[PDB]
Amino acid sequence: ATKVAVAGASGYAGGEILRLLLGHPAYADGRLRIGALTAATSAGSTLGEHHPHLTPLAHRVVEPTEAAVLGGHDAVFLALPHGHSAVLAQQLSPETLIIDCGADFRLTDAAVWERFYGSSHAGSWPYGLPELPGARDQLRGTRRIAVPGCYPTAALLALFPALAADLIEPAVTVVAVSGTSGAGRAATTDLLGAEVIGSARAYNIAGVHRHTPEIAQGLRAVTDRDVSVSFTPVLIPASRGILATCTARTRSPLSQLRAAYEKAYHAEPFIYLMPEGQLPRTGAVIGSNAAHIAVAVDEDAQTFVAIAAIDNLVKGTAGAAVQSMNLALGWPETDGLSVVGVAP
Amino acid sequence: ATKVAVAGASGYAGGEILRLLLGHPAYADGRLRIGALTAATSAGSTLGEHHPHLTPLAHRVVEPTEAAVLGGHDAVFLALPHGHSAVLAQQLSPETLIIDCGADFRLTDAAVWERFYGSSHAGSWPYGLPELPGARDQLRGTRRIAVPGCYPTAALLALFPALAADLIEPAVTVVAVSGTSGAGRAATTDLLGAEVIGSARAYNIAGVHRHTPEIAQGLRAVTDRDVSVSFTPVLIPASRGILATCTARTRSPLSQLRAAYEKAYHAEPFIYLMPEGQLPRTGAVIGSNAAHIAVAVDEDAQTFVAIAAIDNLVKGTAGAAVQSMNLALGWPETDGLSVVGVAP
Amino acid sequence: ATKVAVAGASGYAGGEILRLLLGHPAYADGRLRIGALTAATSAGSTLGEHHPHLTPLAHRVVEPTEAAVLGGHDAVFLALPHGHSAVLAQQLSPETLIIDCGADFRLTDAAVWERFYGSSHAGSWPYGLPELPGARDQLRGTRRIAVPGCYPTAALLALFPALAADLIEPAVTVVAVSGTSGAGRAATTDLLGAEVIGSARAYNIAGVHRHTPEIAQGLRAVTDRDVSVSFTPVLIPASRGILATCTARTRSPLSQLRAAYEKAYHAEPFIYLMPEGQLPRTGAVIGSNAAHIAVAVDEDAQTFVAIAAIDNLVKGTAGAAVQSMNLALGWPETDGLSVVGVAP
Amino acid sequence: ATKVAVAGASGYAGGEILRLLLGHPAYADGRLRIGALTAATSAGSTLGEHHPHLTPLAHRVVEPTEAAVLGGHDAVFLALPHGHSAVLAQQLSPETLIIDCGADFRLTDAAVWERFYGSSHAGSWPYGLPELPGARDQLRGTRRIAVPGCYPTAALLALFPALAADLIEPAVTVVAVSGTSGAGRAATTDLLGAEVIGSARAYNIAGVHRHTPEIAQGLRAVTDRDVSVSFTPVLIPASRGILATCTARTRSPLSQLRAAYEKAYHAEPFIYLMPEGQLPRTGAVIGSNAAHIAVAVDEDAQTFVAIAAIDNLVKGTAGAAVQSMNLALGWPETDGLSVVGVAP
Repeated sequence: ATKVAVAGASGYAGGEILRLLLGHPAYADGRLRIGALTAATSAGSTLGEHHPHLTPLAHRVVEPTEAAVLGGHDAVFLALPHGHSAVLAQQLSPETLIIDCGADFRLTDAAVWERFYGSSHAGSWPYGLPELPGARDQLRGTRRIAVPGCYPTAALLALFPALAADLIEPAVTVVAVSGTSGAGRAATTDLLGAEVIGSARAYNIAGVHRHTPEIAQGLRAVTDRDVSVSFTPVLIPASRGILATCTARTRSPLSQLRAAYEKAYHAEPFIYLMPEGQLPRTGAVIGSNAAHIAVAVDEDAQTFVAIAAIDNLVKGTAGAAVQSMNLALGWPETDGLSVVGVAP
Repeated sequence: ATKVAVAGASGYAGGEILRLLLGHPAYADGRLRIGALTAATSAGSTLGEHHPHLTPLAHRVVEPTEAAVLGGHDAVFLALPHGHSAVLAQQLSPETLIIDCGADFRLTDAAVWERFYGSSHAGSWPYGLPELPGARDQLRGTRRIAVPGCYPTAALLALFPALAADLIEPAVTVVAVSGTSGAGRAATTDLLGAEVIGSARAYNIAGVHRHTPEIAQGLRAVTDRDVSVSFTPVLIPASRGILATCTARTRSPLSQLRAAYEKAYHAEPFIYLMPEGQLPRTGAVIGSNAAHIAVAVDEDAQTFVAIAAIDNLVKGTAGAAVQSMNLALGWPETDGLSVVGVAP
Repeated sequence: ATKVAVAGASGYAGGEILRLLLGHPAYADGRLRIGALTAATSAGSTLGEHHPHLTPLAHRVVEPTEAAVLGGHDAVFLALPHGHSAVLAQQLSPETLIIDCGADFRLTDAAVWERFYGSSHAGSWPYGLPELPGARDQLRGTRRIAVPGCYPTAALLALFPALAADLIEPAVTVVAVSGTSGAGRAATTDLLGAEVIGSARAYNIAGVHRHTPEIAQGLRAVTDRDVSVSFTPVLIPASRGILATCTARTRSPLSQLRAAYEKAYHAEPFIYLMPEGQLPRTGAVIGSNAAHIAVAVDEDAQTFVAIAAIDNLVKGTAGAAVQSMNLALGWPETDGLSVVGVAP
Repeated sequence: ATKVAVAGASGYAGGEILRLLLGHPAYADGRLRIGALTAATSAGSTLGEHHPHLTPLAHRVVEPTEAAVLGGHDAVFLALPHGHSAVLAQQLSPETLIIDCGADFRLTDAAVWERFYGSSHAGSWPYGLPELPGARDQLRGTRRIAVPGCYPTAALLALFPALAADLIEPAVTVVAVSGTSGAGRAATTDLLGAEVIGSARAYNIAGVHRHTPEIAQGLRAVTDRDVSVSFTPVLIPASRGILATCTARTRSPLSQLRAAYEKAYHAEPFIYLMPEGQLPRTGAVIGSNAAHIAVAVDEDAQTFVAIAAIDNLVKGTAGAAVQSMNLALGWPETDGLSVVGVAP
């Protein structure tokens, strides 16, 4: 069987990975085993003190996050979306399947990495967004997966079919609202319930957010032109969900743009192109690995508009990780991953 | 094979029954098939216009709620929690498994029914709360199920073990907070988002809420003493969840009360007795069919305190319906029903 | 002395006008008196049944919305943001100060009106956004006020200074999140608490939202260039608030753009330019008549970014109405209107 | 003029005190001056970095919380609801007006204090709940005010008129829901937005919550009998508000109970007894100093039911502090304190 460890098990991404593994058919039939669950602090505590929703695992004792603890597993999830896991990954075998939820292996330009993260570039691993052109090929049987950021997932699914078909200009604007679990479980005044409830705020604006070059990198991969990205994230009083509104100038008719999205996504199990007249809502995808997408043309403004809704913790993080895990191990890509949201 | 219809498919309960059926192992292996989906209005619309989270069924055309449309189905969910379905159930073929989410077949006292509902009592069907003493045996192979109300589910699970052991006085007090989906999908000013967000309110207080006699009935089934129930429901700004705080005067040691909960729930997969020092939270059970329960004694006030958390749409409605359906059809009781919540 | 009537008193805008009037210094000293409160339904009910927060007026009996009831008032608020009040305004005595919260008198182009609203253009009244160039002078002593829409208020405050200085291109993009009270108090499934809580959705996208031409009109007033507007509104799980993210292509230094904002807003008491390194939040302006604004430049994307936060019911509706009323009556513009939000 | 200092200015209670002082008529006419604003950490920061809603004070520099800094003021608010301010208060003159939002001077029984707080009893000051029998007398011209806890305020306003008239039994049950600002601004995993949003949980149950003896003390003051209190607090996804549901057995008719509440509250400016048929909602009192109260009798359960809604930060904390300040200084009790909530 495949023995899986989860480093960063007490955080939100780690808890969501474990929820999905508990429901995975390979866990049910014994082909997947949940092994070491580790954290940087609170080793010796039980998982129930961190994730009371995961009652089948409530008695598991959290262990320290160390290469020795993570060795001896066939697959290791590094469930630190805001952490830097290059040092730990360098201690693990190339034949161990490593799935990093953090950013350390996402970027392919060392100069861009140094500017936005202020450290030496660790390299790049196959990007865990199987729906991007060419990405599924790179993931099949890989032993290394860099899971995408949550905002780039929504923006790239909204924009890449139009840009790959050369139907929009390569200067794009993205304004995305997100629930607060995407900021992680570290306690901060600005993430307190009293602060977030009843309020919305943009943050890290005008190109300083580290997901900006990640969006640019994904879009540059489908075009020959210089790509520019205006990316604004907005925190809203929800625990989960990302609704990305993405725009770009266009000279193309809506019929041609719609056909490009139908062609890109008609056989993609997790991407749902809304019927004409319907628009995405994050409530409809919560708990699911689905992305709901709609496209339109603002004739007066000569502007293409694409809306994408995902669950930031599933298709934006842990669901992408499990989906890519399935591809890496040769299991059905959809195993353990529902398209049905938990609404209302 | 069992072909299932859902009447009132466009409401919250009907949408949640459909979510559970889509994830049910008998659906995946072909033994359970989803047939007619009906509503009293909007016949001719598609299901995706009502329940965008249910994308596998998005193209289904909603049909009128009529006996003729519901014929040819082995099981019919009357997913009208606030409706009166005695007239429609009388029109179906009597061999159908009829599962009523509403109240018409819950109560066993005709004078109590007439006082609270203003009509002639129709009778009673096996009560779909399998964990109550004697209930599971009435559900095995039944062709009739009366799904419990959502508040009585939480209150009865919280209180019945202590009362059955005669360890608390039979005058109980229940104050239960509920998310707003329990009030149904009918549009009213008082249920609008702007009104509910940022606000809490008790309603139908001092014994006028129709779940008061339902709680009393379930408790009277476990004791010979005269039972009284003070029940206050409180709407809070959440979409789902019920947290019931239940009290009664006691002079019994806490250890004896805990022993009663252990005897009732040690072999019940959907009831989780919290570890010492932990308390339930509705966010830990959302999406699951579980009830998380904790008990304590206030020695200064000589008061027993029981806290129960459920998802009002799962263990309080649709999950109870599906759990009881499994018993009716001879399928594993837990099929299609998870104990793991979708948190945060 | 000014006796004021409020037509549509039972809606959200009417309730907020009444809250501001009750706190207005002219109400406390006797110069402003609150007269008839009317609605199209529920005549004969009391105001407390509709607006329990307005306890000083709880005993007032709601009257029918009819010209005869509205006679004898020096000022009449037509507090119907989603209504068409041209017919009723024609029935009032022409010397009345008429303050329309709806759209009928906002637009200045008859062909644009007919395209977006499907009817004959009625004309235009002085636009109740005193901070726009030229607007305050049209409001002094007016007997007619067209209150701006809530989204245009935020977008115009965010963008007009940069465009007036010719420092950004005239093709602007606006993505604005809004709490649900902006959609009005009419009960619809899509506005129910269970639906809105935990969810975000864009709506009326790609130029079909009727505030698109209103934003374009306000911007065309400050430039000779051809203006285009891509406007996307997004409903989020809050009762109040609008956060507008506004963008346009620029090659101008940030210091010059900041100078334009300083020139426009240095003497405007309701406009707060954030200190360097701070960004607006809708929770900081709730209950106040203030707009908090920040600007920045994304040099990599050659994009200007302006963020504006307002309370949609105060500076976006009722506070704009009262601010303009003060100008109409010759009272201090700030009377009754606070710059301090109710946070958290 | 009266020079006022606020110790704990960067917390929620301190910010709310300052919001009320900014709107106080004595601040407008110069009779009240806002002096030193202090905090235990972050001295040297500006108030705008902690309370962006308080823009008139945004440039004030936070000073260290020291007796020397607080000396030289005529009145000092100790805005530490969860802190222990006896050591600081002992350094200030008996003629300085000290208003303590914390608990150190609330209790009149040293043995009860030691059991619940684990420290030596500091003494007792006049209790800042002017509506309690005899309390207004004690506050007039005092130089010392112990502001009540937020939950006791709601419970005592709900229960004292019935108990003082000997119309209910002295064993009471209180289940109160509260928004998260009552837990204070200290960053904690369990107070994170992602945790609190979409969830409810009881905490500190079965008599361990320190407000239990505070409720008992207030009730014992109006009766000759042994009082017992079962108090359960429940955290809900709101930033503000307390809805207390309070029950007790009774032999009295509703007409007699209603008359007792009409007599107690008919001349109380901040206490609104709901008209028959209406029930309190916390949304209707947010931002106001009002309490909305309803009473009823559950005939079948022989139980009196009282519901009270307050804003936990205003009538539950800072509004009580300002109301008591007015009484201490001989100013109109209602100065600076609205009864009109900010709804929706």
